[PDB]
Amino acid sequence: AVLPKGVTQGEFNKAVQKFRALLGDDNVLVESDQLVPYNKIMMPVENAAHAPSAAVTATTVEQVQGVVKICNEHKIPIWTISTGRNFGYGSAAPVQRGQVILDLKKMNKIIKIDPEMCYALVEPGVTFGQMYDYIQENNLPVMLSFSAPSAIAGPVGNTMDRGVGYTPYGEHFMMQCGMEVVLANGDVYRTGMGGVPGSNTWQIFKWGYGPTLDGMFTQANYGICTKMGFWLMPKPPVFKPFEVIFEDEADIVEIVDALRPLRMSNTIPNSVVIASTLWEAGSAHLTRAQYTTEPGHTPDSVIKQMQKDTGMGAWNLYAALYGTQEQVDVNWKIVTDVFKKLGKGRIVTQEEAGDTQPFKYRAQLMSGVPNLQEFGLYNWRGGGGSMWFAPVSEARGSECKKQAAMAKRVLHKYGLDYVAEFIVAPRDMHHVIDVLYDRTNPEETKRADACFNELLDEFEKEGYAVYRVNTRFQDRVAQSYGPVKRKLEHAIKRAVDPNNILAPGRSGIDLNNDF
Amino acid sequence: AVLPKGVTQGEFNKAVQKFRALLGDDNVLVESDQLVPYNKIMMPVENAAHAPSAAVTATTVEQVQGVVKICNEHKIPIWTISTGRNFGYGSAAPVQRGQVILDLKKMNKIIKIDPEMCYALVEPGVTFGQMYDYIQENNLPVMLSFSAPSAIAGPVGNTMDRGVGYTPYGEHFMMQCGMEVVLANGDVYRTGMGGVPGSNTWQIFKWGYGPTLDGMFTQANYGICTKMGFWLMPKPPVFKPFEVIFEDEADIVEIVDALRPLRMSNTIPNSVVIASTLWEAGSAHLTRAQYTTEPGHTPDSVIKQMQKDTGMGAWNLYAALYGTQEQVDVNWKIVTDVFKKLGKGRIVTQEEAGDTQPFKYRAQLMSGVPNLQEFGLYNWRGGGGSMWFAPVSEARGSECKKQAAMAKRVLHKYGLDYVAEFIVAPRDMHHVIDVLYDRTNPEETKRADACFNELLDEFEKEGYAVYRVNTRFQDRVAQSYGPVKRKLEHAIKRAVDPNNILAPGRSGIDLNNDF
Amino acid sequence: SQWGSGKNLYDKVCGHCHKPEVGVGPVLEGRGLPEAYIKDIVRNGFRAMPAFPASYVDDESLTQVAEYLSSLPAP
Amino acid sequence: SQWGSGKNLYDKVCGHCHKPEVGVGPVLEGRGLPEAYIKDIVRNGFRAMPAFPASYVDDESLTQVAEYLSSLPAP
Ligand SMILES: *Cc1cc2c(cc1C)nc1c(=O)[nH]c(=O)nc-1n2C[C@H](O)[C@H](O)[C@H](O)COP(=O)(O)OP(=O)(O)OC[C@H]1O[C@@H](n2cnc3c(N)ncnc32)[C@H](O)[C@@H]1O
Ligand SMILES: *Cc1cc2c(cc1C)nc1c(=O)[nH]c(=O)nc-1n2C[C@H](O)[C@H](O)[C@H](O)COP(=O)(O)OP(=O)(O)OC[C@H]1O[C@@H](n2cnc3c(N)ncnc32)[C@H](O)[C@@H]1O
Ligand code: HEM
Ligand code: HEM
Ligand SMILES: [Cl-]
Ligand SMILES: [Cl-]
Repeated sequence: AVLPKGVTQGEFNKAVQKFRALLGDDNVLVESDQLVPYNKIMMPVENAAHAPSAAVTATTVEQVQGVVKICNEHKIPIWTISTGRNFGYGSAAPVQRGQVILDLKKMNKIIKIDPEMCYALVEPGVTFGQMYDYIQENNLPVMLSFSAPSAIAGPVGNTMDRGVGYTPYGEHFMMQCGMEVVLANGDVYRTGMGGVPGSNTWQIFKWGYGPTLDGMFTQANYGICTKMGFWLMPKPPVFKPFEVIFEDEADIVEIVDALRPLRMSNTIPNSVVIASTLWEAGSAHLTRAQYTTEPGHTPDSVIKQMQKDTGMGAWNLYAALYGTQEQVDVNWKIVTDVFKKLGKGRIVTQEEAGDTQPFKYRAQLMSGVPNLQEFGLYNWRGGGGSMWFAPVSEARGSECKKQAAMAKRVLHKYGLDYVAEFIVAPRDMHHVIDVLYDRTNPEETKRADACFNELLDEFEKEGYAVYRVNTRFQDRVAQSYGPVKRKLEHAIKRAVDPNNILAPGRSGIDLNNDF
Repeated sequence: AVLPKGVTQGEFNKAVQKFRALLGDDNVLVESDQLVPYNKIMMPVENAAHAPSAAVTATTVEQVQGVVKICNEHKIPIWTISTGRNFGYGSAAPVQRGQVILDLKKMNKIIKIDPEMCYALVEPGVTFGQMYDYIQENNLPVMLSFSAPSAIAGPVGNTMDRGVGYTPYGEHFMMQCGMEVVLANGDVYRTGMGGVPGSNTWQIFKWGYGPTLDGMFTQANYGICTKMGFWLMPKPPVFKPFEVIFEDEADIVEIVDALRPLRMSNTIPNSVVIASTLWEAGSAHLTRAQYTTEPGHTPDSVIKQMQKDTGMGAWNLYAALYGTQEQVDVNWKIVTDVFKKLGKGRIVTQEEAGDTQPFKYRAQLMSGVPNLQEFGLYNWRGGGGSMWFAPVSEARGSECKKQAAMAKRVLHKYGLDYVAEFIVAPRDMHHVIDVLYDRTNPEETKRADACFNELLDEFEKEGYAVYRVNTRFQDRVAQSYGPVKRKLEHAIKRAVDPNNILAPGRSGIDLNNDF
Repeated sequence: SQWGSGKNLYDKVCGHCHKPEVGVGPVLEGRGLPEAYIKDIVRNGFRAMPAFPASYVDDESLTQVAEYLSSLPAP
Repeated sequence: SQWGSGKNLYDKVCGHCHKPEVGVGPVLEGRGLPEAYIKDIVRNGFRAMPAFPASYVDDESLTQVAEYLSSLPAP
């Protein structure tokens, strides 16, 4: 008995009949059992708060255009998902209870993969697993970049939320080129060179002419992406993954400051990772229950012990070199020299780490080989509770240390652990913190909800904001960036979606707001 | 006696009085002699077609806010310029006759240059010459990237038009991070992390949260940029510029196909250039009059002769390596191996080239050292006539050859020369063609205007469009990208500038249009 | 078929977490798990395990993977 | 002063085109060019040469560069 906000059963019924006429009964889901899989969430709130009123699956641009026409006629708000694996950010459920889910998972054609110009053009339902298989079967000399969910996640969905990967092409939005969206009025708009008839540069040159709008659509509700292109890294002759293990929490300062110049000069070209002890442990499949059942956060003494028994450090750095054997050798000398001069850090090579975890899954992610090893993080405490708190930071040692201490303090206040890693770009850090809790425990769930709120508050007080967040907090995070920004975002919303049918609430953009 | 379109002398007078009250008499220019310098254009049309009605100079954000308030009150259209050196694209003159020029040249503070995080935050009037001096005086270990006008041009203005440079940071918009704009309603909007109170990551992380809008403002008239941040390349230990000279026009195919992999793998990291014989000649300061006064285009026999007498080739490639001596050596071996295997191309090193031109100015541009050597292009035929015809192309040999032949055919039809170069990215080419003519010659000027029109038509027929264009053709080029795009652009325009006061006509965006 | 076979669905999706050598999820091979249970867990999701809509993994593929897994020897 | 001195304006702007070793524009050093002519050329621009608004190069700076150039020996 879930209906869209402000939509009567009568109007909803008319829209459903039209969706059926347009898409066919098998593509219109209104029964509770058909909707339950879309409702699965890891956020500290009951399923009902994000329950969809229905879901429709489209496979063509024309069907998507038909859907928005019906949505405008009956004021039906729709929440678009591609592969829908947005775990820790709301998964496949709508931002507001009652929205109809426009599920594009079946619109899964790989339109093109050019092995010479090195790019791909795909539909929303395409998964990285699907692309990996296609590239291997066809022996194409290119590689992918992807989030840990890799195999089951997809490039369109991940890029629309500006997700990240672990190869030199890890800044996904940065490597995206060309996008097609169906606007609320049904128009099909192509960014960049896509609007030029007969164009062959849609996946070649990003900007096009006049305002370049790809960014305006990411993390927004101004259109429905139906095609997206992106650049692919040519497969290099040599790939050399490596790890550097540090023993003290305080080393993060010197680690980051020594790493920055290496990233800045591109000597280490990929999005490096500096994983804390508990992230390392969770990724290696150790669970808290194996070391303690004491209430509250995991005692620093249990962590120091874990390090002692496993060899994991307070910080575990994973990076890689790419190129010809000669380029790799020259760069390896530079890297090893930096760490030797630092006087800290145990370097671990592939020959040494061998087939062990977590080195293996790290090396695979850094080379575009899919695996879901990191889902071990959800077994640290289990119960299905997980929210990503991901503040942005300068890639400066002191900043990273300050944020770690702040987060740790707030997490402990609520009986939770500091489970984190710094995803390193030349100048910035995606400081990723997995707020893990047992969602089957009501009391702990309330603590996780309050904890997330406090992390946002405390970080904002120090001038820090997150780059992406789950649906329960998208309005709260929008507040972090100021009223002028929100006002402009609502003016654009009014202009491209006067009826407020496209995922109202996405990033705090909703015409029902007083902006 | 120039007035803004649709603005009466009475309303213009009220606005001027308010501009005077706000900015001071010395900052409001209405006399013909004060305006003539802004009217200097290289487009094939009389000055009157782009004559401004006035110019106002602001030095603060508050003054810019005051200017838009007055503009909204009296419906005064304003054309914003920063350093105004947009030669070949309309220079400092407004896109439509009668607009008031908002000249931000005096708003020239270098707000910040961080030598560790390697970035700069500047105001519109800041020039690259100013920044170069600052960097050298303070011995900062960073380098700049800039268009050939370098010393007199500036990062804000160049980036607002998505211009390019010749170092690994040559894709200026790509390296831009954080932007501040005054919206038509007077609101001051900061992109990315700028809206977060107490934020220190405005020039650190590009996207921010929610829609990322920097692109929306570039090549657009949705706001007035008052501050812009961008990343700076750390000064490497070794810089190795080099050139490869090719003898035949047809070599462009093998040149581009051999080069692509090197750019794609980043072995050659900078925006390489492949200059045609006449571009090379003009940059080396040779003039057509030195070889012939025969009417029409410069005869292929005169060009083959020029090559014979100077050593210049049909194609002259300039590139560079950066890093430690070891990195440079490893990559130099790879590059020289590629060309030796190609069996074509004479490699010229800095030691051989010496202090000779054009090698010297190329080496300087590729290392962020300013010079205006390339303005020799305007002496090829002289007379002040020059328009950039810059189609985008796949960095594929066959495509580049096809475009060169198409351009040459149209240019020759009108008695003009193929003076061009390919600015090489890993996958795209900014195919830059300087349409040079004697603007003091009425007949030749008419031919140049017809020629540019035909170049756009002919390239459009093959699915090619330009990435940027002079003010006389901005509406024509907007047509190349289709009606859906233009409609979306006008909806956004209506939403952020209901009174149509911000540079109407920029990129074909004008509320007077039927879109 | 959406996945062609139960073995292919297992290799491309389920196995990335459930294969013995991975250990993210419990071993399902040769466990005699009923088809009804597999469909239930997949459609509803289960604590740390995500749910998959029919658009991602349809009923027929679930029938196939259930039979495939049951046919394997217990690791 | 906007440029401090005529020599600095010449070094930072005009010279990038006019210095003998560059050759983009004609030699101006020691040519006895009148200040009135220099201001006219700079304000109006001249064929291949761009124009410069007073916001970029003010009258005082033009007076200084005129005097500076006239004081130099002819190359
Ligand atoms: C559980 C987990 C998750 C995870 C991770 C590690 C673990 C153990 N590591 C991540 C990482 O390295 N990098 C990263 O970016 N994310 C990481 N995650 C979180 C997540 O699971 C992935 O990000 C996943 O790739 C996101 O899921 P998916 O790729 O399937 O994308 P989606 O759910 O379909 O879309 C995400 C959001 O984008 C907007 N959306 C999607 N489609 C559209 C279209 N077509 N048009 C407009 N907007 C669209 C929605 O807001 C959607 O929710
Ligand atoms: C003559 C010449 C020109 C040239 C070149 C070689 C020669 C011999 N080589 C170029 C190159 O290598 N790369 C490139 O990008 N351009 C090249 N050019 C053309 C040009 O001269 C330069 O691009 C120059 O850098 C552009 O001039 P400038 O940098 O001074 O920028 P501008 O005129 O101030 O602004 C350009 C346009 O942007 C918009 N505008 C400017 N400021 C604002 C603000 N503050 N807010 C909103 N929009 C703004 C206007 O449309 C403006 O006209
Ligand atoms: C692939 C579509 C798939 C199937 C099928 C599947 C089944 C499944 C079952 C039947 C269980 C319960 C097992 C039991 O009772 O012993 C179960 C449990 C978990 N799963 Fe699963 N699963 C499939 C896929 C995946 C994927 C892709 C992942 C990893 C992201 C995953 C993970 C898990 C986890 C963790 C559990 C344990 C949950 C708990 O006990 O808390 N599954 N799965
Ligand atoms: C710097 C503000 C500056 C001054 C001063 C200046 C002066 C100047 C004069 C007086 C002439 C005419 C000389 C004569 O008649 O013999 C002249 C001519 C040209 N200039 Fe100039 N100039 C200044 C700056 C610049 C700059 C920065 C450039 C290069 C972009 C430049 C170029 C030229 C050119 C070319 C000419 C000759 C034009 C023609 O005959 O077509 N000037 N300048
Ligand atoms: Cl979630
Ligand atoms: Cl011009």
